[PDB]
Amino acid sequence: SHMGLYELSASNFELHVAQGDHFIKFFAPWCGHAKALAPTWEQLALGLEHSETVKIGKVDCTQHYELCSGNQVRGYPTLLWFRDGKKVDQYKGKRDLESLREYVESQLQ
Amino acid sequence: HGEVCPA
Repeated sequence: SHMGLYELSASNFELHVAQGDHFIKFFAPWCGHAKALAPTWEQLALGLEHSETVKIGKVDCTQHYELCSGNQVRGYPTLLWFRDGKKVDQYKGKRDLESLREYVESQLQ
Repeated sequence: HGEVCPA
């Protein structure tokens, strides 16, 4: 990771998400909604950078579009929870740091 | 909330 934020690719995604809990931002750099989230997502990863039980990731859908499409990502940013290899949630709520952190807490219980 | 750019 880079200060807690894992860059995921078609080459490493399956290995990465196979065990544990994961919160992953599927994004495109050209999309304003996605770009606006980037600093907050970095803060989220930073606060969790030493944790094993949750890992914060991102997938650039301009580089790995088939991985995005294969996970039914239809627009950016799409924020997905994976647990032990399986997509288990999509987070559609407010994208401030506190809301994201409280969601993470909810999902790790 | 939930706003996105379409793929």
